[PDB]
Amino acid sequence: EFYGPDRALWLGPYSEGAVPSYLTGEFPGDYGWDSAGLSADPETFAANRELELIHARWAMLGTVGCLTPEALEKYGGVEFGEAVWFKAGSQIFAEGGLDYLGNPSLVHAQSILAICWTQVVLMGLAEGYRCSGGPLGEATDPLYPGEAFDPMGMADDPETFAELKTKEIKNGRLAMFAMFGFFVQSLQTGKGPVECWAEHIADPVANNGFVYATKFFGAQIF
Amino acid sequence: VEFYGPDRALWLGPYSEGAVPSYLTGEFPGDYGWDSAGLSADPETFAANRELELIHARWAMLGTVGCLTPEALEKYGGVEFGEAVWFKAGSQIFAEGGLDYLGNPSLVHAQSILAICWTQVVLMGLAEGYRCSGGPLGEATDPLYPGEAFDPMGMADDPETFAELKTKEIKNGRLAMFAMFGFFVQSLQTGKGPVECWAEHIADPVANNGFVYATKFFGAQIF
Amino acid sequence: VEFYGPDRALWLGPYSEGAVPSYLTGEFPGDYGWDSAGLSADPETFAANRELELIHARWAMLGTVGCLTPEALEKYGGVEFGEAVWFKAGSQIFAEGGLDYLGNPSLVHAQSILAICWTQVVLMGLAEGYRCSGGPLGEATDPLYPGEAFDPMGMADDPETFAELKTKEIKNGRLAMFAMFGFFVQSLQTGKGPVECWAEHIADPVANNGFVYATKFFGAQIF
Ligand code: CHL
Ligand SMILES: CC1=C[C@H](O)CC(C)(C)[C@H]1/C=C/C(C)=C/C=C/C(C)=C/C=C/C=C(C)/C=C/C=C(\CO)C(=O)CC1=C(C)C[C@@H](O)CC1(C)C
Ligand SMILES: CC1=C[C@H](O)CC(C)(C)[C@H]1/C=C/C(C)=C/C=C/C(C)=C/C=C/C=C(C)/C=C/C=C(\CO)C(=O)CC1=C(C)C[C@@H](O)CC1(C)C
Ligand SMILES: CC1=C[C@H](O)CC(C)(C)[C@H]1/C=C/C(C)=C/C=C/C(C)=C/C=C/C=C(C)/C=C/C=C(\CO)C(=O)CC1=C(C)C[C@@H](O)CC1(C)C
Ligand SMILES: CC1=C[C@H](O)CC(C)(C)[C@H]1/C=C/C(C)=C/C=C/C(C)=C/C=C/C=C(C)/C=C/C=C(\CO)C(=O)CC1=C(C)C[C@@H](O)CC1(C)C
Ligand SMILES: [Mg+2]
Ligand SMILES: [Mg+2]
Repeated sequence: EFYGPDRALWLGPYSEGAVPSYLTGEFPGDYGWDSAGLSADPETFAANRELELIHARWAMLGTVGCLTPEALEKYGGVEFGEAVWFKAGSQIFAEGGLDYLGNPSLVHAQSILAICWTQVVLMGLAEGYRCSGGPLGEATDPLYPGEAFDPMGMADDPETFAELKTKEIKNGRLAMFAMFGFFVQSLQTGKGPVECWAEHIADPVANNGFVYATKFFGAQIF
Repeated sequence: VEFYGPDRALWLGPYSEGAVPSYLTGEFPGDYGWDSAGLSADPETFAANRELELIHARWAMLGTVGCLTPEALEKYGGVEFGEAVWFKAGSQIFAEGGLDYLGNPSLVHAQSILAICWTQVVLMGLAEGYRCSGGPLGEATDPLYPGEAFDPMGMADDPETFAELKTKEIKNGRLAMFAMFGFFVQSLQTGKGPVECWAEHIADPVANNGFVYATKFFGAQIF
Repeated sequence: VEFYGPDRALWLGPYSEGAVPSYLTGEFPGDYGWDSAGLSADPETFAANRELELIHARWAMLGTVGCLTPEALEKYGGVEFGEAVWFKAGSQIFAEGGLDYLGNPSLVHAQSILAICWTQVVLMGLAEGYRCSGGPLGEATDPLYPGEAFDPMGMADDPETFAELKTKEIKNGRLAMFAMFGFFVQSLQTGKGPVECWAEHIADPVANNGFVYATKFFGAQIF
C-alpha cells in the first residue's frame, strides 16, 4: 500500500483529485504529493528525489546529533562547553576550545580554520566520490549504491529492499520535519529541543508555541 | 476581445512582441504573456501554477477587505476593537477579555487560541479536502471553477460573459495579492496599519512616503 | 577546446562525468554541466535561465566596480564623499545638500529622492522595452548578444573569438555575482565596507576573518 496504483496518498480519502499523472507509485515516498507541479519533468523529478533523500539522510543524523549532547548534559550529568545544538558551534571560540564531551583529552580543537578546511578537503573528496565513484566502489546508483555501503547486505532481498526504501524515506521526512522544528523552535523560544520538550510536557497548556506568537522568527516586532 | 487570443493585452504593452513565450497562447484568464523566468514552460506545471495563482488571489481578495475593515471601522466608524490593526489582531486572544467580535463581549468572545487553532485545522482540512476530491456540496469537477453550489446565482451560465468574468477575477486578485504584499512590507517598514498609512500619506505625500524608512531593511535598522 | 563540446571543463573536475545532466551538452557558454537541481531540464526554461544569468552577470559586473570605486577613492584617493560605502550610499540623498557627485557640490547635487526614482523608472522602463523588442539603437536580434549598436568596435565579428569572448563574459560575470553575494553578506555580518574588510583582513588575516562574526545570524545576534 506504499507502491503501485493502490498505494497510500497524501490526502487519504480526499486524494481522488489531488494526485498528478506523473506520480504513479514507482518511487519510494510516492504519496502523490506534488501540488506545485515542481516534478512534472521526469529528469527534474529524478533530481528532486536525489535532493530529498540526501537531505533526509543529513536530517536523520542531525536530529540525533542535536539531541544527544543536550540530552547528555541535562540527563547524563555531562559538562559540555555548549551542549545546545544552535550554540554548540560557538564553543570553538572559548578558552580551552572544543573539548569533546568536555574532556580536554578528547579532540580538544583550538582552531576553527583547521576544522573548516579539513572538512572542505574531506567532504569535497567524499562528495566527489558520491557522484563519480572512488576508493569505496563505483557509483552504480545515486542513492542506493549498496556496495561498501551495504556491508550487512540488508538490501539483498528485492522485496524487502522495496519496503526498506519506504522506511528510509518516511523516517527521513520525519527527521527533516523535526529539524525544521528545531530551527523555528530555537529562533522562537531561544532554548534547545530537549529543554523545550521538558518544559512542554510539564505544563502543555501553558508551555506551547503560542506563548511566543508575538515574535516573527525571534524578532519582537510590533 | 483584448484579454484572450493572439491580439490580447500583454505585460509590456507595445514593447511585448519579443517577450511572450510560445506556450502563453491566450487560452487562460490573465494571460498577459508574462513568464520571463520560464517557470510555466512545462504544460503540467503551468496547470499547477494557474491553480496556485488563483487560489492565492482569492485569499488575497478576502485578505485586503479583512485587513482594512476593522481598522477602517475603528478609525472612521467609532468601533472599539481590542486590536483593530491586522498584524496585531491575532494578539487580542492573549489580552484580557479575549477576542470580542466588533469589540462586543457578547460576540464570539474567544478565550483560547488552542481552540481556534485546532477548530480551523478540522474545518479547513475538510474544506480543502472537499476542494480537491469533492464532498457535501458537490463533485470537484474543476480545480478552480466548479460552479455548482458555488455559482448559485448562475453568473457563469453564459460562456461569453463567463470568459469576461474569469478575466475580471484574476486581475482583481493580482491587484489584491499585490496589495497584500504592500500590507506586509508597509507593516515591517512603518509599523503602522494600512488605513493609518493611507491617511498619513495624503496629508503630506511628499514627506510621508516610503523613502522615509529606506534606511531600514524590512524593519531592521542595520548599518 | 575545453569549454564547449563533450571534452569541456566540468564543475567537479575529474569527478564530474556521472554528474552532468543529459541536456547540458556543451553548446552554451558557461556549460560546466552543473544543474544538480535539474532546474533547466526543460529547453525553454533553460533558455530563460541563461538570459536571467547573463543579465545578472552584467549587472553584477557593473555592481562590483560601482561599489568599490567610491570606497577605495575615499580611503586611498583622499576624496570626500557624503557616503562612500555602498550600502550607505543611497541614504546620502536624505542629508542636506543631497547627492553631490564625488563630493563636489557642483556635480549632480540631487535634492529629491522622488525625482531620482521616477526618472529611473522612465529611462530603465524604456531601455528594457528596447531590449526585448528593439528600439532606437536597433532591433532585438538576440536577447543577449545583439551586437549592432552594442558592438560598435566589432569585437564579436570573428566567429572563433566570439565563442571565446562569450566564455570569458560568463566566467567574469559569475565571479561578479559571487562577489556581490560576498558584499551583501559581508556587510550584514561585519557592518563594514568591502574595501575596509579587505584592508582589515590583510593586516591580521588569522584574526580578521569571517569566523569572528559567526555568532550572529546575518547581522542579528540571536542566542
Ligand atoms: C509600455 C511600457 C510598459 C512597461 C515598461 C511595463 C513594465 C512592466 N509591467 Mg506592464 N508595462 C508596460 C505597459 C503595459 N503593461 C500592461 C499590463 C501589465 C500587467 C497586468 C502587469 C504588468 C506588470 C509589469 C511589470 C513586470 C516586470 C517587472 O516586474 O519589472 C520590474 C523590475 C524592476 C527591477 C523594476 C524596479 C526598479 C525600481 C527603481 C527599484 C527600486 C529600488 C529600491 C528602492 C531598492 C531596493 C533595495 C533592496 C534592499 C530591497 C513591469 C514594471 C506586472 C506587474 O505589475 O508586476 C509588478 C503585471 O502584473 N503590466 C498594459 C495593459 C495592456 C500596458 C500598456 O501598454
Ligand atoms: C512535497 C512538495 C509538494 C509541493 O508540490 C511543493 C512543495 C510544497 C514545496 C513540496 C514540499 C516540500 C517540503 C515539505 C519541504 C521541506 C523541507 C525541509 C523541512 C528540510 C529540512 C532539512 C534539514 C536538515 C537537512 C537538517 C540537518 C541537520 C544537520 C546536518 O546534518 C545538523 O544538525 C548538523 C549539526 C549538528 C548535528 C549539531 C550541531 O551542534 C551542529 C550542526 C552543524 C547544526
Ligand atoms: C487523518 C489521519 C489519519 C491517518 O491514519 C493518520 C494521520 C495521517 C496522522 C491523520 C492525519 C492528520 C492530519 C491531517 C493532521 C493535521 C494537522 C494540522 C494541519 C495541524 C496544524 C497545526 C498548526 C499549529 C499548531 C499552529 C502553530 C502556530 C504557532 C504556534 O507556535 C505560531 O505561533 C505561528 C508562528 C508565528 C505567529 C510567528 C512566526 O514567527 C513563527 C510561527 C511559529 C510560524
Ligand atoms: C508572473 C511571473 C513571471 C516570471 O516568469 C516569474 C515570476 C516573476 C516569479 C512571476 C511573478 C510572480 C509574482 C509577482 C508573485 C507575487 C506574489 C504575491 C504578491 C502574492 C501574495 C499573496 C498573499 C495573500 C494570499 C494574502 C492573504 C491574506 C489573508 C488571507 O485571507 C489575510 O489577510 C487573512 C488575515 C489574517 C491571517 C490576519 C488576521 O488579522 C485577519 C486577516 C487580515 C483577514
Ligand atoms: C580543485 C581545483 C582545481 C582547479 O584546477 C582549480 C580550482 C577550480 C580553483 C580548484 C577548486 C577548488 C575547490 C573545490 C574549492 C573549494 C572551496 C571551499 C569549499 C571553501 C570553503 C569555505 C567555507 C568557509 C570559509 C566558511 C565561511 C563561513 C563563515 C566564516 O566566515 C561564517 O561566518 C558562517 C556564517 C554563519 C555561521 C552565520 C551566518 O549568519 C553567516 C555565515 C557567513 C553564513
Ligand atoms: Mg524578454
Ligand atoms: Mg538569434
